[PDB]
Amino acid sequence: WRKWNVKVNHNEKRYATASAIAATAVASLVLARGHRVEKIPEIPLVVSTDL
Amino acid sequence: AISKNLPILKNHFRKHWQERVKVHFDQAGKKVSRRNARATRAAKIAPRPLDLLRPVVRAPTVKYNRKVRAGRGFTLAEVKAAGLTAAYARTIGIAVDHRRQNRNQEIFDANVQRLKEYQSKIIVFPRNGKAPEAEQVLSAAATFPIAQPATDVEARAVQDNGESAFRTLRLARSEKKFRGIREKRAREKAEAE
Amino acid sequence: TVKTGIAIGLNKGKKVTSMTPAPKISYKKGAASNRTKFVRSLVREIAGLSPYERRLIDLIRNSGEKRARKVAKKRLGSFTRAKAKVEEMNNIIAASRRH
Amino acid sequence: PSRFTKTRKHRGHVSAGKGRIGKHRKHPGGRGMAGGQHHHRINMDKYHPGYFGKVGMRYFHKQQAHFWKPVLNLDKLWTLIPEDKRDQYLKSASKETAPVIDTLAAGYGKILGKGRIPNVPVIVKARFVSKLAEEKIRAAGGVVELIA
Amino acid sequence: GAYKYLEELQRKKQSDVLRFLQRVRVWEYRQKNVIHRAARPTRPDKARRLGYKAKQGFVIYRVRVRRGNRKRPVPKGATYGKPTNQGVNELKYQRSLRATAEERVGRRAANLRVLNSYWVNQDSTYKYFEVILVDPQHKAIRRDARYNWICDPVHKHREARGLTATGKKSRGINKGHKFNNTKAGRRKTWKRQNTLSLWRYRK
RNA sequence: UUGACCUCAAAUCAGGUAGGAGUACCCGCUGAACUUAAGCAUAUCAAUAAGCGGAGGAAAAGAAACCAACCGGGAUUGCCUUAGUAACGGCGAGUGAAGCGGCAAAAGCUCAAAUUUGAAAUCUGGUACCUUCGGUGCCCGAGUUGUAAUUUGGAGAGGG
RNA sequence: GUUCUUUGUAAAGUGCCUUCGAAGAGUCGAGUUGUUUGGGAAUGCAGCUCUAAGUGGGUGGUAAAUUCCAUCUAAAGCUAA
RNA sequence: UUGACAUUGUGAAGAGACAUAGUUUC
Ligand SMILES: [Mg+2]
Ligand SMILES: [Mg+2]
Ligand SMILES: [Mg+2]
Ligand SMILES: [Mg+2]
Ligand SMILES: [Mg+2]
Ligand SMILES: [Mg+2]
Ligand SMILES: [Mg+2]
Ligand SMILES: [Mg+2]
Ligand SMILES: [Mg+2]
Ligand SMILES: [Mg+2]
Ligand SMILES: [Mg+2]
Ligand SMILES: [Mg+2]
Ligand SMILES: [Mg+2]
Ligand SMILES: [Mg+2]
Ligand SMILES: [Mg+2]
Ligand SMILES: [Mg+2]
Ligand SMILES: [Mg+2]
Ligand SMILES: [Mg+2]
Ligand SMILES: [Mg+2]
Ligand SMILES: [Mg+2]
Ligand SMILES: [Mg+2]
Ligand SMILES: [Mg+2]
Ligand SMILES: [Mg+2]
Ligand SMILES: [Mg+2]
Ligand SMILES: [Mg+2]
Ligand SMILES: [Mg+2]
Ligand SMILES: [Mg+2]
Ligand SMILES: [Mg+2]
Ligand SMILES: [Mg+2]
Ligand SMILES: [Mg+2]
Ligand SMILES: [Mg+2]
Ligand SMILES: [Mg+2]
Ligand SMILES: [Mg+2]
Ligand SMILES: [Mg+2]
Ligand SMILES: [Mg+2]
Ligand SMILES: [Mg+2]
Ligand SMILES: [Mg+2]
Ligand SMILES: [Mg+2]
Ligand SMILES: [Mg+2]
Ligand SMILES: [Mg+2]
Ligand SMILES: [Mg+2]
Ligand SMILES: [Mg+2]
Ligand SMILES: [Mg+2]
Ligand SMILES: [Mg+2]
Ligand SMILES: [Mg+2]
Ligand SMILES: [Mg+2]
Ligand SMILES: [Mg+2]
Ligand SMILES: [Mg+2]
Ligand SMILES: [Mg+2]
Repeated sequence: WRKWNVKVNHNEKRYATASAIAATAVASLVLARGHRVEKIPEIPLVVSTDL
Repeated sequence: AISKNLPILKNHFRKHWQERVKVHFDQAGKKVSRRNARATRAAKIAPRPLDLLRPVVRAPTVKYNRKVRAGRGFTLAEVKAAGLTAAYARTIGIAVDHRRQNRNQEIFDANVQRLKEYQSKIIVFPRNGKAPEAEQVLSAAATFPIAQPATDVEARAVQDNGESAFRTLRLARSEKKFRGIREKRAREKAEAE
Repeated sequence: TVKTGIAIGLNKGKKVTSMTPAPKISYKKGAASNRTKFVRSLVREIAGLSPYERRLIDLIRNSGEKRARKVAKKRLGSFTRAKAKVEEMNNIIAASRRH
Repeated sequence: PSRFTKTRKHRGHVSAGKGRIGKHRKHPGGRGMAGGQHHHRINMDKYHPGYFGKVGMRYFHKQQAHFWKPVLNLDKLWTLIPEDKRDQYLKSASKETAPVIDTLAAGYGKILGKGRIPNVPVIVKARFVSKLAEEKIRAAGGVVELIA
Repeated sequence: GAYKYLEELQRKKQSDVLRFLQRVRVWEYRQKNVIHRAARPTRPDKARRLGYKAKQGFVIYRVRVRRGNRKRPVPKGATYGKPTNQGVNELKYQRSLRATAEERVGRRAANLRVLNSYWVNQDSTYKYFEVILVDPQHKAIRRDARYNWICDPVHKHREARGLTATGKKSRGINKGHKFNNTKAGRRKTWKRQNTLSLWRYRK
């Protein structure tokens, strides 16, 4: 009966996921964070819907 | 073990509590099964819904009479009135209830009318075992959403005959309180030979 | 009823156009019948009065309904049945020995 | 958690910051609220005046819900009306058409009057009013409608 | 029907007739053994409303249980405990005589199932009962759609688990406020209101 | 003398059933003290442990001698709440539930008491035969001190 | 899905008039004693004494007498999730 | 140990009440 799971505020979860999303633009970060994007078209990467 | 300016807490862990401790580790593993076992019913129970038609019903006590909430079953009265014997209407996925009683017209009719809309928006199949497959709406009470009944307009003319409301509340208050004492002052009033 | 319409008063409550429903018989579980009237009155005459019942009727003759109530109020459950019980007697009295 | 915790810091410190002179034994006071009236009485009286004894009447089988009665002040009142529709009424308000508000249906039991509503007629249905409440309603040119 | 008359008559228990009976009957019951089977029931009307039937496989046993309180069976009175519990003599058994009646017979005829039981007579040493039992092996029953419920294994020794009328009484199961303590059936409901509901996302 | 009937016995009578085990969970009985109270007797630990009886895949509860006091609700179980609240207690230490509301799941019913009385309409068993979890013919038995049909309070019955 | 026997001079459903309408006792209840309960002039349980009624009966969380009102129908029974 | 009540029923003389007819009580 340890406290295993955590209650996170439903609204932060968003502000978090949102913030998380905004950075998957931001060249520098994606780069900084692993990810060989050293030379992809433009950030964000948008491929065809045919994918 | 009294110290500092804290509240006085009353935590009841003096029995052998470590023994009866229900962690719901299986919260997930119950949803799933519940889902899994609802689906099998829909599947089994043919093109029928999962629920029965429940009636409106106004809720008890001071607190909750404001609003009107789904019911138990429909009362031999409503049932009859929308033109079916219960015994049958129990096989048409309606909920009946010999215990509820009808003392409210507005609420009566609502039900009996709500009873109409059902017989309408359904279909029964023949006996014959000839299954003309139709496809199931899952939830009767999804299709027939019990709603709150509006009781006025948004705007109207102001009607001030002048009488405080307050004081007619204050007064009604009195009237009840001395209802008894007044009544003895007539009994006693009549006692005068 | 018809309610005042206000939330305290000598007939509190929201006003509604009323309905009054057909009645239950489970609301007559007490009520007599002519069967049970016969069977009960008849079994009486066979089996008769019991120990207290005897001394109850005599109490009523030689000591009014006041001592008879109070007496039987200790014999039986309590006061109200004691009351209805002495009743039964003035009748068994009036019945036979009287009119 | 365990690594921001102090008991990590006291490691190698003999007495765990519990003291050498008077240690950390089992239950010095007694347990819980023991000696309320005796060795721990300074801390009761002050910090907890009133703790011992008894006042009032008993109520057998009280059930709140009985005494239900949210209170709403004139203070708000206009909040009970949905926003857009609200300006509509503030400008252009008099008899003939003044807005109706079901304080019961909002879920309040009583209206108290906590000062200052605009000079606008409003028709107010509630189960209970303050004498002032209902006064400063009249002041606007609304009236109060009593219900259940 | 004769029954309704029997019904009525047995409510005049201190009636001259009935108490003649009651003394001649009670003395007979005493000269037999304590557990002993009866030919026909002695209250056909009562037996029958408790669910009796005159077809094969319906048994009636008659049994004897002493009155009194339960003497705490401690040696010399000796309690070795606190003194709220020094209780030896004014102590009285949660189950009823009738309950201890049903048990001692249902033990006696394991194979039958106890349906129900009714009071017949007491004296100063004894209350006497007739217990009615059903052979749930016996064919006439199994095919009788009305009783064959009894033939299920979940009614094995219903009289010891307190599932007869009397046990259900004793056990305190009725709806409503006078029975909050016992109704869902005491300990189950205790243990309920004595468990710690800890959820995943602690409320 | 022959024939029953009641009650009671006996068979290595014909066919069956109970026991012991297990016991996490369940229905009961019985029943502590360590402990807390800074001592201790009530209280507390606890309607716990030990001991005893009885079931199941769940058990139990269950279609109201209910909750209420409303504009009333409507079998039972469980969860979220109610609430560490109303109440209990050397009113001390400690205790401590219910009605409502949301949800999960939902499902309803059976007798006794009734004259079939122009027909005991009911049933175990034995047996023969067959389409064998059973069916029919037939005999013995059961049963009127009442086996079926009918009715179960929401009703419902009989005449029209 | 099919296929065969039609269970029937059977069985059930509803509308008006009429007469009725049976409903569980050493129980309910009462006193006492012990127990237990949050239940407080007493929550359930049990033992002994007392022991009903049929416009009755139980409940309505402060004892009683009186008058009402409200609500259900005990003392037998089955049942899935 | 002692009293009340329950098991506990049937006669007879004597006491006790409607207050010197016999249902009731020792
Ligand atoms: Mg706890
Ligand atoms: Mg559902
Ligand atoms: Mg078909
Ligand atoms: Mg950490
Ligand atoms: Mg921590
Ligand atoms: Mg560190
Ligand atoms: Mg440090
Ligand atoms: Mg260190
Ligand atoms: Mg060291
Ligand atoms: Mg420190
Ligand atoms: Mg040290
Ligand atoms: Mg020191
Ligand atoms: Mg206190
Ligand atoms: Mg305010
Ligand atoms: Mg036999
Ligand atoms: Mg001990
Ligand atoms: Mg004690
Ligand atoms: Mg004896
Ligand atoms: Mg409790
Ligand atoms: Mg937390
Ligand atoms: Mg043999
Ligand atoms: Mg065993
Ligand atoms: Mg104990
Ligand atoms: Mg402890
Ligand atoms: Mg310990
Ligand atoms: Mg101590
Ligand atoms: Mg100590
Ligand atoms: Mg000590
Ligand atoms: Mg205790
Ligand atoms: Mg144990
Ligand atoms: Mg098994
Ligand atoms: Mg299951
Ligand atoms: Mg079951
Ligand atoms: Mg019912
Ligand atoms: Mg309910
Ligand atoms: Mg405290
Ligand atoms: Mg406790
Ligand atoms: Mg609910
Ligand atoms: Mg069913
Ligand atoms: Mg009944
Ligand atoms: Mg007591
Ligand atoms: Mg005990
Ligand atoms: Mg008590
Ligand atoms: Mg009273
Ligand atoms: Mg009602
Ligand atoms: Mg049955
Ligand atoms: Mg059951
Ligand atoms: Mg099963
Ligand atoms: Mg003596």
